[PDB]
Amino acid sequence: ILKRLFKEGSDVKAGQQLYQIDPATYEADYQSAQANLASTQEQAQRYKLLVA
Amino acid sequence: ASVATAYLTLKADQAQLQLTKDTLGTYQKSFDLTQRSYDVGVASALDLRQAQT
Repeated sequence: ILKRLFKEGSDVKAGQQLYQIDPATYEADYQSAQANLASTQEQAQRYKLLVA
Repeated sequence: ASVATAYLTLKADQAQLQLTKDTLGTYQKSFDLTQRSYDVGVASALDLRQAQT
């Protein structure tokens, strides 16, 4: 846990974040997925514009 | 015999001319598609130069 964000004993809205568990080994999967998304959008866009 | 061979070579060579005009049409369509794919970005400029040759 990097940070506790809620004030203790306070009313909590549905959807408010509470903690921040370490996003280290998960931001490195988001970049690995976002890179392949940025490469495979280009196949779809190039071929969608080029099938015409 | 010579007039007959001249007329037969004339007919056959204008048929050859028609087939080379049709091959020119197909090569022009293939270069049109390679120039289309070159603008978008799929084909590199090497395939564009090969289609142009």
